[PDB]
Amino acid sequence: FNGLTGTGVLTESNKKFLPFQQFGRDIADTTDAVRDPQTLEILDITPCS
Amino acid sequence: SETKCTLKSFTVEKGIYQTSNFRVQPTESIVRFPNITNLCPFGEVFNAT
Amino acid sequence: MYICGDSTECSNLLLQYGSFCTQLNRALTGIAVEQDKNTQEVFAQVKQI
Ligand SMILES: *[C@@H]1O[C@H](CO)[C@@H](O[C@@H]2O[C@H](CO)[C@@H](O[C@@H]3O[C@H](CO)[C@@H](O)[C@H](O)[C@@H]3O)[C@H](O)[C@H]2NC(C)=O)[C@H](O)[C@H]1NC(C)=O
Ligand SMILES: *[C@@H]1O[C@H](CO)[C@@H](O)[C@H](O)[C@H]1NC(C)=O
Repeated sequence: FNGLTGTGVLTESNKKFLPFQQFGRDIADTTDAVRDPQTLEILDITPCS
Repeated sequence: SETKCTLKSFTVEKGIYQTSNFRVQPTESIVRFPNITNLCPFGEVFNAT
Repeated sequence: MYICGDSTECSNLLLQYGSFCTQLNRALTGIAVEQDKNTQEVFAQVKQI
């Protein structure tokens, strides 16, 4: 997603991303959500394995 | 067999063993870029006089 | 998952450090079993309810 390379399952999320907010991070500074550039819906990431 | 490989032994005692992941996670790839379509100015940078 | 989360290249690189994840997992499992043993020794003195 727009250079945000990452392996993991993408699933629809219930987050409340503000319009300016784009990525969405967590405590460990690891991207756990992305706002899709095509559709403004957000998708959270769960690692596989 | 996963448990046996985790312990590096061919015999396994009785109990609970937390097993390491010897499995194949990934399936495919997805690339979602913005739709912007116009060539970048490069002839005026490299081919300029 | 902590060091080289769902990255096969990083897992292959981590395999060159030997049995380091195994040692940490063994220590943590021992600590957890010790906690269970602590609770059992403190409370399960008499086995007549
Ligand atoms: C600066 O000007 C040069 C002039 O040499 C440009 O080089 C030319 O670039 C075009 C477009 O890529 C080349 O055409 C292509 O070449 C091959 C032929 O085998 C193939 O990929 C395509 O079928 C197409 O015809 C052209 O050959 C090439 N000319 C030379 C002499 O190498 C260059 O693109 C301009 N821009 C920059 C940023 O350098
Ligand atoms: C590009 O166009 C698509 C529809 O074709 C739209 O959903 C998407 O948001 C656009 N992407 C941009 C403007 O980055």
